Order: sequence, then structure tokens, then C-alpha cells
Amino acid sequence: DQAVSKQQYADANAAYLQSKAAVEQARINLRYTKVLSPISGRIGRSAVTEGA
Amino acid sequence: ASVATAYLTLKADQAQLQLTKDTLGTYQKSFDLTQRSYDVGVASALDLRQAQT
Repeated sequence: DQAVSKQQYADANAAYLQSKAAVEQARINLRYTKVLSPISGRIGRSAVTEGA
Repeated sequence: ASVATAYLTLKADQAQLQLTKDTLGTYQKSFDLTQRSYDVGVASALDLRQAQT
């Protein structure tokens, strides 16, 4: 409806996209917490147990 | 002289009425924009009250 600038929308869209990138940063950093097995095969013995 | 000045103020006040009708048009359009910017959520109700005043 052109009740606000065309630059003031672009700045808000950029802030949206880079805070979405910060959420994806924190989501990848929290997905690294669950130690997903990077490969498929026979898994050996746990070199460290729970609590370490 | 009096008929000349009376016709002259008549025509000048025709022009004054036309310009204030244009200012009423621009204020009504600014109030339409501010009412949309309030119904969406960006501007508060205080900016809507400056638009109404």
C-alpha cells in the first residue's frame, strides 16, 4: 500500500535473513550436541563413558 | 471599485477553497495510510490519533 519506504522494507528483510542465519548457527551448534555418527558400519567400544 | 473588489475576493476565495480541498485530500490519504499501518500493527494508536486530529 506504500505506507512505508522501499528501503525500510529491504533493511527489515535483511535483518530477518541474518537473524535466521543466526538461528541456523545455534541450531547446527545444538545438533552437534547429539553426536551423530558420521559414517555407517560396526561401532566399537566407547572410549569414554557417560559422565565424563 | 466595490464591484471589482467583491468579484476579486470571490475568485481568490474560489482558489482558496480549491487548495484547502486538496489539503483535505492529502490528509485523508495520509489517514488511510496510517489506518493501514495501525491495522497491520506497525504504528500505535497515538499516530492514528494524530492522523485524526
